[PDB]
Amino acid sequence: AKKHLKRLYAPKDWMLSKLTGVFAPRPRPGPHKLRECLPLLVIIRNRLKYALNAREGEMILRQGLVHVDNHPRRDGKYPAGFMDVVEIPKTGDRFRLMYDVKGRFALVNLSEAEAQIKLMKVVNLYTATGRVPVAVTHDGHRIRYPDPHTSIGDTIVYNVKEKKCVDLIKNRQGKAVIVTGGANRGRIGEIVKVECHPGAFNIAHLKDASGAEFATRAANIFVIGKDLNNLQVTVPKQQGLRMNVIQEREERLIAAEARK
Amino acid sequence: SRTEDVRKYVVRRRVVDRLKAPKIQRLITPRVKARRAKKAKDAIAKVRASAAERREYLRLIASNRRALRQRDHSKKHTR
Amino acid sequence: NSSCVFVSPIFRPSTTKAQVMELFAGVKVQRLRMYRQNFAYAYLDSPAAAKKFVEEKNGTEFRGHTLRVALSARSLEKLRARQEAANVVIAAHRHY
Amino acid sequence: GIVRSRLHKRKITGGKTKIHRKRMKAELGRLPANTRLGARRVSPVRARGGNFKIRALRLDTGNFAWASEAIAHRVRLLDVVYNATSNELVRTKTLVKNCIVAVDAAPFKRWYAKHYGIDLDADKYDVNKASPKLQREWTRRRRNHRVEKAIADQLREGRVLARITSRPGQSGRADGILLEGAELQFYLKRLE
Amino acid sequence: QYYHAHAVDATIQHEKAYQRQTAVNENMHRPSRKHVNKSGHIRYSKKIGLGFKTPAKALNGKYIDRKCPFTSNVVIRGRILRGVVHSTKMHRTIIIRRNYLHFIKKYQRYQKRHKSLAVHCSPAFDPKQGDEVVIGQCRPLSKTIRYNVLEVV
RNA sequence: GCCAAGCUAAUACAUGAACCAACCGGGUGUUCUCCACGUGAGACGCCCAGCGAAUGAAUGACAGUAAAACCAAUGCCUUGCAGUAACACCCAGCAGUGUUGACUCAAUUCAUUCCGUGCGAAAGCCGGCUUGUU
Ligand SMILES: [K+]
Ligand SMILES: [K+]
Repeated sequence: AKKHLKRLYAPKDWMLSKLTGVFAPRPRPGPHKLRECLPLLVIIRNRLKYALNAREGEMILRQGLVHVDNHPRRDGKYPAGFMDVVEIPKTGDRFRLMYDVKGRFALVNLSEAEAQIKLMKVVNLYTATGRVPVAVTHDGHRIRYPDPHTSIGDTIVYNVKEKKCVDLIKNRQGKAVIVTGGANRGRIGEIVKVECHPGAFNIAHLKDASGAEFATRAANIFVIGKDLNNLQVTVPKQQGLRMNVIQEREERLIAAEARK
Repeated sequence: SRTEDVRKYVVRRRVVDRLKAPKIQRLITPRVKARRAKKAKDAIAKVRASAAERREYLRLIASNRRALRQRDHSKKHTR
Repeated sequence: NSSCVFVSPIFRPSTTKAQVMELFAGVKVQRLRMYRQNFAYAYLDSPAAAKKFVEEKNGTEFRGHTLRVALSARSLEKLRARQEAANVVIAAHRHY
Repeated sequence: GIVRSRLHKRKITGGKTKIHRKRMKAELGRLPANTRLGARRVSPVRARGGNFKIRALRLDTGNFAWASEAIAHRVRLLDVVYNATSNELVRTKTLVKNCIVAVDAAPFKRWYAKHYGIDLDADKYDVNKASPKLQREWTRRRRNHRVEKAIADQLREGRVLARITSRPGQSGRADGILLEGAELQFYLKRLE
Repeated sequence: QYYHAHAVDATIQHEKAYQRQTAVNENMHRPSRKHVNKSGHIRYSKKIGLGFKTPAKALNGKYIDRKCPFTSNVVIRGRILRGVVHSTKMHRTIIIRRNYLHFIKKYQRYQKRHKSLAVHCSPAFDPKQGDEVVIGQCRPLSKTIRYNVLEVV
């Protein structure tokens, strides 16, 4: 296998300049794909800025300070992908990873006891030894005894502290979903209708709060609430609405002028 | 002959003063006996718990079927 | 409270109806019914005796089998009304 | 060494492929088992991924199953009588999958008497020794089951035809099933 | 007593080995009725996804095919293509033509192009030259075959 | 680049943990208690019933009809069919229900089998306090 990851071949969401490093932290295998993850060294050094170098990044991680899903991690190459609760008790950061409207990773700060509430999408339903229904999720976790009504495509809200599922949200029309793939990713919208093409990818037509009609493949949506009004957990600050680029340009120019 | 202290009999050698006594391997002190006994305990306890989740899950399946069966029997009662 | 007593493990092929009358002997029995689960329903004339019957028959062994007795919520009067309700709708069915 | 790639093959157009790469271990092949009848000799093969393949060299016994009765017994292999590939594999007594063999029919006779109380011949099982409760079980089974004469005559003779269902050069064992129905009648004509 | 075994089939058994399906046992005195056709024979016949109907000759036929998508372990996946039967001179195999137009960007014009595919055809279909078939991608069945016939039009 | 002889360890190599510790089914007994004089019932003895792998058998669903007789067996009410999950108990719902677009797949039960080419609680190490044959 390969162990190196070149700077250019690294994902663009990590925001590492092509002039500083020739190589990048190659994410060792784990819960998330290396294309869809921020290495815990990248998180601790380039995002939280607690570490100045990579040598000062291994200092933090090996100490066991950084907790992921109520579990300390010591490897800087740990994936630590999307919808995971990261906690550093020394500073009490207690934030989760989300996708903003522009599709990038967001350190959404969480309240107290909101860290226990965590979601994960069911990707496969199978029986283990002894006729035991098992559900594996996007995090790679295997649920030994899920809800009898749980199906593939639904997300279970899972208590990290208790290590037990607490509720199920079925994938149907009229639910709140957040897209996880492509340029459409990071947008919270409402499932209006899903078109089912057997064999090929499934197309999910969505409509966000502002009324924009957008679509994507059904493998990218992630149910986040029963309805668009009420969501189980906190979302990034944009509220999942992508506004017009021309109006995006006008407002920031006005705000920059308001400083002067 | 067993049931004695072994650390009083091994060979010490003097260099030129310190005496060189080897580390005693396979010496199962009662601290070592504690974890070995603990090892066989959580194993049987952890498979006892697994039968509880299997038992409770079978309660979930059967209780719902019992509910649906008498519901069909209540509808036919009116008929 | 209720006069009915639930008795097990009386097996119908193993034990005849006369022998199952033998442990019921000494306490008045309203009616006896026998079932496949090896559990029998024996209506008792005296509700007071039924409360005494479970204490008298607690831990007892009948026909070489440890016996379990419990008072049953079902009563004779609710069944006989159901019985008469059965015949009238039975006679209607025969007429169809 | 032996390779399983398509580089040496001609294109469908008939042209010659110009190979610009040396042989790879991921496309290798091995020499066949040529498993024969005899005392059990096997050779492990370190396959890819660390798993071990059991290259059987000689075999004499295996589990042979009566499909119509869902029953299987360990029997010794007496002979190989048919091979759909060539006569040279029969003549050399080479055990391969789907080859027709003759096995010992004694365990299937003992089981049939123990199960149905019908001794085909009529240490050895005695039907009359069974307690009188058992004949009630036999009567219930005898109405459920009816055996074929062609198979029963094979039990009487002592040898029963069978078909190997395992791959001796891959799993290291020679298991099979007894020939029943039209399959048996197909092979009886060839053997006759 | 003695069971009346099913007679051998002269019109199917011609391969010097007994032709049989490796999914069901046809030698049972009592079948399971799960895999039984309307003629009283034991037959395995699955259904493939993507809304393809299993032909009647596959459900109630006498043929044996280890590469047929309906009555064997050959599963259809990947690409579902469409073409015209070009040649039926092999055994259980046909050649199809995928005729298309290729656009040359410099000259702003198209040109007629064709592609040939070797496709396994089950005995349930029996197509003819010039007909129209729907094919589905399967595992390598031979040196050239990677598709199986799903319809005949 | 190399031999021969003396010790000596390991988480190197090998062997091996009965009780504590269940549910579960199949084959049986010329075995004992019973009912009328066999789809009879109950206890007990022994032979298997772990993960994985090999062979075979069953599951791994139906989804283009409405009423009566008849006979054998088994449920019930009471001494003829209205009601009714399944079940001859110690469990009166401890599964009649995996998945995929589709599986000869997952998983379960039954029968035979594993011979070096598998499986320990490494028979392992380190730390803390209240320093504990839990
Ligand atoms: K697919
Ligand atoms: K082949």
